[PDB]
Amino acid sequence: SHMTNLQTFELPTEVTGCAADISLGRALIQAWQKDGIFQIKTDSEQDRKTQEAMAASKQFCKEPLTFKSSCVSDLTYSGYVASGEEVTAGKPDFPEIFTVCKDLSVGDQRVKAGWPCHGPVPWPNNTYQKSMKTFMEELGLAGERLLKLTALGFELPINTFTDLTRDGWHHMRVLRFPPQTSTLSRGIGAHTDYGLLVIAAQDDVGGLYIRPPVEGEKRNRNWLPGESSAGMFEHDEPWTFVTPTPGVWTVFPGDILQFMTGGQLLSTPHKVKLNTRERFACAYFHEPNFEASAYPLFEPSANERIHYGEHFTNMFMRCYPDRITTQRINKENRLAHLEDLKKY
Repeated sequence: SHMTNLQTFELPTEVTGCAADISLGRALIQAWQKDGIFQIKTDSEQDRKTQEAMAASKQFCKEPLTFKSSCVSDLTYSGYVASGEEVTAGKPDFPEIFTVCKDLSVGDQRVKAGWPCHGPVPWPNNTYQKSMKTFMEELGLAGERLLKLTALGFELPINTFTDLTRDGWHHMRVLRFPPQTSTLSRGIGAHTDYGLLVIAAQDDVGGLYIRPPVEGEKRNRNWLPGESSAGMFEHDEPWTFVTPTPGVWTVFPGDILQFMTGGQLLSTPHKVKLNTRERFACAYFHEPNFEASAYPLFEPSANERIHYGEHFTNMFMRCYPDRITTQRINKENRLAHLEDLKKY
């Protein structure tokens, strides 16, 4: 690996569909179809909000584990996930995570109704809250830009994707990857992201590798059971090292984008190698509304849908089967609410 020098793009503040916007949309699709990644050159305001988000993450992770473990909720999947790095000998590597989902109080009608995954973020403090929320506001504006450009690049109506993302279930993994335990550390294995669009930032430590599309290489459809992408191609070339570069957000298509484009776009496989020092990163998911359904754009004859809320809920239930959030959902039969949603 460590060969390629990826391009960075500036996005316009607004995307209207002029010729330059269409061209940019073409460049975005081509970057994904060739490199699996699209780097956007952020401005000083975008980059100040990234840095303060990282600073809040660093200060929080220095808190004692007892406090950090208290930042959990039984209504939402937002909050702390321990890495287990202190006792990880002979076991896989995991990052230390704080998840930020839509921050909804117990006064919100969806929470009162008992909808799965709806609840308030257990913020460790309000400075952390403000940093993450204003970070994610800027990330969401870029997500909207990118979704309009994507439609333009496929010659679709400019609002094809953004029609699904009003009050979208946007969420973010605030990540700290521990230092390697030895030169033989495996790191976090190959995987694809389950969502629509991923915008990621990282510090200067480095460790993310991604797999570009490979001609003649069949990709699993990770949103289906029996076709998991976990670990696939991890030991096969090529993997592109996502070199840390100041003032850059990296953008990848997720499983949902692969589904909606029928494989014209592929969910970019990721793997993370642990470095000699801790590595801080943020992975922002720009998602459809919890009540929105993805659908195949180019198969007008296949009446197949992926209800996003059910997709998210089933995803986090299976990744955290023992978390209090998952327990409460089963205890109070909160999935019954999803069946009502799906029968619109």
